Amino acid sequence: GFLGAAGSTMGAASMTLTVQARNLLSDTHWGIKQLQARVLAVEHYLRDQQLLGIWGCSGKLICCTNVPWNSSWSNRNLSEIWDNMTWLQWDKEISNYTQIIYGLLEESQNQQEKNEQDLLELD
Amino acid sequence: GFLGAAGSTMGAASMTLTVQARNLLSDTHWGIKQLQARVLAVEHYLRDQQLLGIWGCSGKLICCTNVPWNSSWSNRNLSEIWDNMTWLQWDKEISNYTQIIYGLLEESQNQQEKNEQDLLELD
Amino acid sequence: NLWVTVYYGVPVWKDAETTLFCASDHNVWATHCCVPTDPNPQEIHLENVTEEFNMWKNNMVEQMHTDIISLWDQSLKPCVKLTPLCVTLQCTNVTNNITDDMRGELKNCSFNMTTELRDKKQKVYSLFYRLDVVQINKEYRLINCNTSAITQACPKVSFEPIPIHYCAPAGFAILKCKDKKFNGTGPCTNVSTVQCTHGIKPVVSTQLLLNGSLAEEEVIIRSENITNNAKNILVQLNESVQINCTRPNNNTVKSIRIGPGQWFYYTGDIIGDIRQAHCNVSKATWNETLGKVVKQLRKHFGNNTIIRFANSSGGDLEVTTHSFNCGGEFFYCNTSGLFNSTWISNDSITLPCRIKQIINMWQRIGQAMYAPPIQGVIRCVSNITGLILTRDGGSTNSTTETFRPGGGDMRDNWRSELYKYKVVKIEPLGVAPTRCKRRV
Amino acid sequence: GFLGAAGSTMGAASMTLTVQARNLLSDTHWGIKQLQARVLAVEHYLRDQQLLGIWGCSGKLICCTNVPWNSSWSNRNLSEIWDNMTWLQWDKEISNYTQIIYGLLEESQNQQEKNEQDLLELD
Amino acid sequence: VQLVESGPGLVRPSETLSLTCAVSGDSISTNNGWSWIRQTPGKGLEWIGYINGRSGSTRYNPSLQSRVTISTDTSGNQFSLKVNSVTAADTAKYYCAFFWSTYYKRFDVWGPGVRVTV
Ligand SMILES: *[C@@H]1O[C@H](CO)[C@@H](O[C@@H]2O[C@H](CO)[C@@H](O[C@@H]3O[C@H](CO[C@H]4O[C@H](CO)[C@@H](O)[C@H](O)[C@@H]4O)[C@@H](O)[C@H](O[C@H]4O[C@H](CO)[C@@H](O)[C@H](O)[C@@H]4O)[C@@H]3O)[C@H](O)[C@H]2NC(C)=O)[C@H](O)[C@H]1NC(C)=O
Ligand SMILES: *[C@@H]1O[C@H](CO)[C@@H](O[C@@H]2O[C@H](CO)[C@@H](O)[C@H](O)[C@H]2NC(C)=O)[C@H](O)[C@H]1NC(C)=O
Ligand SMILES: *[C@@H]1O[C@H](CO)[C@@H](O[C@@H]2O[C@H](CO)[C@@H](O)[C@H](O)[C@H]2NC(C)=O)[C@H](O)[C@H]1NC(C)=O
Ligand SMILES: *[C@@H]1O[C@H](CO)[C@@H](O[C@@H]2O[C@H](CO)[C@@H](O)[C@H](O)[C@H]2NC(C)=O)[C@H](O)[C@H]1NC(C)=O
Ligand SMILES: *[C@@H]1O[C@H](CO)[C@@H](O)[C@H](O)[C@H]1NC(C)=O
Ligand SMILES: *[C@@H]1O[C@H](CO)[C@@H](O)[C@H](O)[C@H]1NC(C)=O
Ligand SMILES: *[C@@H]1O[C@H](CO)[C@@H](O)[C@H](O)[C@H]1NC(C)=O
Ligand SMILES: *[C@@H]1O[C@H](CO)[C@@H](O)[C@H](O)[C@H]1NC(C)=O
Ligand SMILES: *[C@@H]1O[C@H](CO)[C@@H](O)[C@H](O)[C@H]1NC(C)=O
Ligand SMILES: *[C@@H]1O[C@H](CO)[C@@H](O)[C@H](O)[C@H]1NC(C)=O
Ligand SMILES: *[C@@H]1O[C@H](CO)[C@@H](O)[C@H](O)[C@H]1NC(C)=O
Ligand SMILES: *[C@@H]1O[C@H](CO)[C@@H](O)[C@H](O)[C@H]1NC(C)=O
Ligand SMILES: *[C@@H]1O[C@H](CO)[C@@H](O)[C@H](O)[C@H]1NC(C)=O
Ligand SMILES: *[C@@H]1O[C@H](CO)[C@@H](O)[C@H](O)[C@H]1NC(C)=O
Ligand SMILES: *[C@@H]1O[C@H](CO)[C@@H](O)[C@H](O)[C@H]1NC(C)=O
Ligand SMILES: *[C@@H]1O[C@H](CO)[C@@H](O)[C@H](O)[C@H]1NC(C)=O
Ligand SMILES: *[C@@H]1O[C@H](CO)[C@@H](O)[C@H](O)[C@H]1NC(C)=O
Ligand SMILES: *[C@@H]1O[C@H](CO)[C@@H](O)[C@H](O)[C@H]1NC(C)=O
Ligand SMILES: *[C@@H]1O[C@H](CO)[C@@H](O)[C@H](O)[C@H]1NC(C)=O
Ligand SMILES: *[C@@H]1O[C@H](CO)[C@@H](O)[C@H](O)[C@H]1NC(C)=O
Ligand SMILES: *[C@@H]1O[C@H](CO)[C@@H](O)[C@H](O)[C@H]1NC(C)=O
Ligand SMILES: *[C@@H]1O[C@H](CO)[C@@H](O)[C@H](O)[C@H]1NC(C)=O
Ligand SMILES: *[C@@H]1O[C@H](CO)[C@@H](O)[C@H](O)[C@H]1NC(C)=O
Ligand SMILES: *[C@@H]1O[C@H](CO)[C@@H](O)[C@H](O)[C@H]1NC(C)=O
Ligand SMILES: *[C@@H]1O[C@H](CO)[C@@H](O)[C@H](O)[C@H]1NC(C)=O
Repeated sequence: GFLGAAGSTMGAASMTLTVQARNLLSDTHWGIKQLQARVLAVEHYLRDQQLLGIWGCSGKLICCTNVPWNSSWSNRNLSEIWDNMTWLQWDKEISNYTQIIYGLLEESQNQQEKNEQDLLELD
Repeated sequence: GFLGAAGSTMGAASMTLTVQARNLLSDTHWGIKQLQARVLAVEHYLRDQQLLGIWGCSGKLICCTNVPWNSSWSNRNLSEIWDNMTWLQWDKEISNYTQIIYGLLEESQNQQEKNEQDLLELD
Repeated sequence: NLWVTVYYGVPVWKDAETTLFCASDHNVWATHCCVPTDPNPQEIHLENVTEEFNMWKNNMVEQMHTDIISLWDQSLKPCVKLTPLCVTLQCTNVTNNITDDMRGELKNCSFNMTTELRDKKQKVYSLFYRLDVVQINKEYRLINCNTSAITQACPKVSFEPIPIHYCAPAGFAILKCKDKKFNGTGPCTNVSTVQCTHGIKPVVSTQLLLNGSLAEEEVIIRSENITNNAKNILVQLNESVQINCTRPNNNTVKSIRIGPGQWFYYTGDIIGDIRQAHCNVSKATWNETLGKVVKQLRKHFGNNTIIRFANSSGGDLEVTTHSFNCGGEFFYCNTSGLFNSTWISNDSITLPCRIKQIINMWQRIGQAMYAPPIQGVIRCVSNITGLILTRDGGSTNSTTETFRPGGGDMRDNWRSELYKYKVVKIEPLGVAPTRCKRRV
Repeated sequence: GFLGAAGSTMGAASMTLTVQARNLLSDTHWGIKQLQARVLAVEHYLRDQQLLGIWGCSGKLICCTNVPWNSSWSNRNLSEIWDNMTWLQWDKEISNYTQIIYGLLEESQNQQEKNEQDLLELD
Repeated sequence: VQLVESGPGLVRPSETLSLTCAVSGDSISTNNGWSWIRQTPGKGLEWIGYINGRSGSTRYNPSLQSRVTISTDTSGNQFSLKVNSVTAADTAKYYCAFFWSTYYKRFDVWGPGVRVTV
């Protein structure tokens, strides 16, 4: 069920990403408040989809990128992160670097497009 | 034109899918009713797009997947379905299994993503 | 063997309920249906599509009804309230140059009315129809005083119906039935897709339907359950019958101020001998188009039975008479002169009419409106395009059945034009087996 | 920053597509006006995304297609267009052909889909 | 569709092969999968290659590819196979065939074939 994986480790939790995606979409004053809420839910959905587009991850639940992981963002063992932490804990640990990482993902995609425009079929 | 293929066989009808897609996105009380109608049009559009995303068919009008066809859903010649039947008739014939098929499509994509975690080049 | 292939943009649909918007080419209808219409609108014939229609379960009718009620309530919203006029009146009968036909119909009333200054009053004299005034215990009061407040309709706001086109929102489509003999229920084989309906003129009337569309091949009789006496019968004619209505005297409109910025209109004086309002139909034409109806009725009841027509059974004026808006005036005409014949296997018919200004519109209690008087002599000519009839209960008996003008809901007047339209929702996803597999 | 490249040449300006893309999503009477405005921004966004999907472009800021360029739309050099002209000038230069080009882009993708219905490689 | 093979069966070790197949019932220009296959005692069936009658492009068995071409002349509904470096090893029965393979359908049409001795 939805959020049933919240207490699971990151590795195990990642096994069920679709369930968390399918639950994002669904008197004058009352009517306006409800429209407010529905429009906003749509705007948030689209905002995240646009970022996946920008980063080159459109249409995927899991996407590999070309941005190296910085030891200054979080220095932990790969097995530590994936087997001994939940996603909530992880989010707190790196919340300060969220925008830094997003900025780098955007730059990476822009460079990739520049390389594609080359036509010598070489990076 | 729009829905001109409604009486066509499935094979022939499938030749013109774009025309059916491009036609989906076209006093206080009156104003509220109209906003509600616009919002539903958007929410329904996005719901269908999300399913294509989940099933791994994002961006396509025709998408091939790995879920096998069950003889219990419908047992007809492939030629019987594509040449002697329309989409309206077909939709009625298998309306009972719509949810089963959708569930299987999601499971198949989830397995595909798990297989992509392999790094032995999936063989 | 085969695998599932997903297709998006599949041309299928399902029955659905949605909100339609209107469009059209100081009029309320034009103000509201502000959205323009296309010149030369196109439709797409759907070859080899059979669809099922049911005019009695059509929700386009329900929406049209609801939206019309709203227009009236919004249109009267900013108009002068007449609460200050609910006072004791002193009235006498007008006996001056009144013909026998009109004797007792007009009451000449006076009262002490306010002025724009709160400490001053003026004596006001006016004429009223008896149908708007009731005796208190001579002292009279306006008929609406014991039930509700009344609002004066604004004289500069026109409710004259214009063609209105109902249009579907994106994601929906309107299917139109073109079968020539279609009676509103069941399968239809010549269908097409449209974005907007043809223009429908929202004429509001009771027993006879005016200025609607005509049948093309014959008179068509439509009903939900033809043998059920609790259901009405909607008859669509293939020929119009012209009806000429008039209010023959020269009425003079006067006005007073009630409060700051608020004017009230009333009939001051009527010039000429007073004669009754009336409507004429050609007698021969009415008889011919009645015989046509009878022939079609025989198809359902037997060509060895007797078909009789009779007048309304009784009830409120708004039900028992033929009600319509002529020039802005409100007429209630006696149709007993039309529905009086027995059918067994030049001159005009004159229908006397009565006029009233206090109207409880749309079968509601309270929320009354006052119809301002109209200056001069009123004349209009309308087309009778259909009838609402009911069967008088009965049993096998002597196999004579009587059809009476029905009362009917206002919805019935819209159902008679929207009968050929259906609204469906488009559902673009579908699946089918093919020989392809995910490539890798 | 946003529109900083407006006076730049088309070549130079093509490198700032991402910043422009990111700025598209960001009392009864007043409340209705604002909902009106928000809904429309969403509808316009979705229409552009749908067109790109129809043309076979999804999740890309730069997408190549198979429609030949007509000398009747614009008879200019590559160096001329990309190095000595801005996007504003170009947009005006060919505004007459916007719908023609769009119609062709759709036709090209439909043929591509027909070709993909063959299991035979079509070589 | 009906397919009929032709061309000489008597080939010298120093010359080319030229086999022309007639197509009847449809047009070459509207279809794909027009192909050549050969049968010899040492190899039951060996694909040679096919041509796209709509675009004119071809695909060949890599082992034969270096010396073989397929082309059409749609005005007479005919197509042909030509091989340049033809040797004794190329003795075989040659067949004209039509291969239809799409998402919604599968079938073959074969002509009777001809024999070529090198
Ligand atoms: C069934 O259908 C018929 C035909 O459409 C309707 O009949 C029409 O009804 C309207 C409204 O009552 C009439 O409109 C009035 O026309 C007057 C001018 O008449 C002369 O000029 C016309 C030019 O077209 C000639 O056809 C006509 O014979 C005359 O020579 C106007 O003076 C009226 O104006 C009123 O309203 C304005 C509002 O701004 C005020 O300023 C004016 O002072 C005044 O009060 C008005 O416009 C129309 O003429 C009728 N047509 C015909 C052919 O007679 C039926 O009403 C309809 N039936 C039902 C039940 O609705
Ligand atoms: C009332 O009926 C008359 C016909 O009896 C209608 O007038 C005709 O309308 C057709 C429309 O296709 C014209 O071709 C004819 O030339 C008209 N006849 C005459 C004598 O003018 C009239 O329009 C109907 N009125 C209403 C309000 O529907
Ligand atoms: C309805 O018909 C009556 C006749 O039955 C019309 O009244 C006559 O009108 C003429 C003038 O055209 C007079 O010379 C007659 O004396 C009138 N007859 C009677 C009995 O009064 C009447 O005008 C018609 N009304 C309408 C609306 O057409
Ligand atoms: C309703 O009024 C119209 C006129 O507006 C009448 O039509 C005229 O009738 C005379 C004969 O009396 C003819 O000579 C005219 O040519 C007709 N004019 C038009 C425009 O048609 C009509 O007869 C009256 N209808 C009824 C039922 O009384
Ligand atoms: C909670 O922790 C235990 C540790 O042994 C683990 O087995 C269990 O699966 C965890 N719960 C969830 C939802 O992951
Ligand atoms: C990322 O790594 C570099 C060294 O390669 C370091 O200078 C930089 O500060 C790191 N990022 C952050 C947010 O500290
Ligand atoms: C940076 O992260 C730490 C937790 O590791 C947190 O306490 C601190 O407040 C964060 N910095 C800012 C500016 O929020
Ligand atoms: C209706 O059936 C006929 C059968 O000959 C066919 O030719 C025609 O194309 C069909 N209509 C549609 C819309 O497919
Ligand atoms: C689908 O196929 C399985 C066998 O793999 C069968 O048991 C099942 O009944 C079929 N139909 C449905 C609706 O599950
Ligand atoms: C299954 O199909 C039958 C026959 O069409 C239908 O009567 C029944 O209602 C369907 N059940 C469901 C769940 O759709
Ligand atoms: C007015 O008309 C009524 C009708 O019922 C009658 O009873 C009454 O006597 C009349 N009054 C005069 C003054 O004629
Ligand atoms: C109006 O007021 C006067 C007193 O100023 C009174 O005599 C008269 O009867 C009143 N008339 C009406 C119609 O109320
Ligand atoms: C108002 O008065 C009339 C006439 O006496 C009567 O028929 C009606 O029932 C009364 N209305 C109410 C709400 O009492
Ligand atoms: C459908 O329209 C054609 C003319 O295009 C006509 O011949 C045919 O009789 C119509 N079908 C029905 C059921 O009216
Ligand atoms: C007429 O109404 C009957 C029901 O009374 C219905 O069965 C039939 O389909 C309808 N249509 C026609 C053209 O008779
Ligand atoms: C109406 O139908 C009857 C059927 O008997 C026919 O005689 C008459 O000519 C038709 N009228 C029109 C205007 O089509
Ligand atoms: C039609 O009306 C009769 C009553 O005379 C009723 O018994 C019958 O069931 C009705 N038909 C339908 C389809 O409901
Ligand atoms: C009268 O009813 C009979 C059925 O009893 C029917 O066959 C006939 O066509 C009907 N009409 C006439 C004019 O006889
Ligand atoms: C119907 O006509 C009779 C006379 O035959 C009359 O007494 C009755 O009042 C009329 N009905 C109505 C509602 O006027
Ligand atoms: C209709 O006219 C008849 C004529 O006999 C009359 O008796 C009846 O009362 C009138 N009905 C109405 C509602 O005017
Ligand atoms: C009905 O017709 C008869 C003549 O058959 C006539 O005496 C009677 O007055 C008429 N009824 C009405 C309401 O006009
Ligand atoms: C209608 O007119 C005809 C003459 O054409 C006449 O025989 C018939 O009796 C009249 N209708 C009625 C109900 O009297
Ligand atoms: C404006 O033109 C000059 C030409 O020397 C160029 O160097 C400069 O970069 C241009 N400005 C922009 C925003 O591209
Ligand atoms: C596009 O190219 C064609 C030739 O392929 C030419 O006939 C046509 O005029 C050109 N431009 C336009 C706007 O049609
Ligand atoms: C086509 O170009 C001309 C200038 O050559 C211009 O006047 C006209 O308005 C343009 N048409 C469109 C649809 O842009």
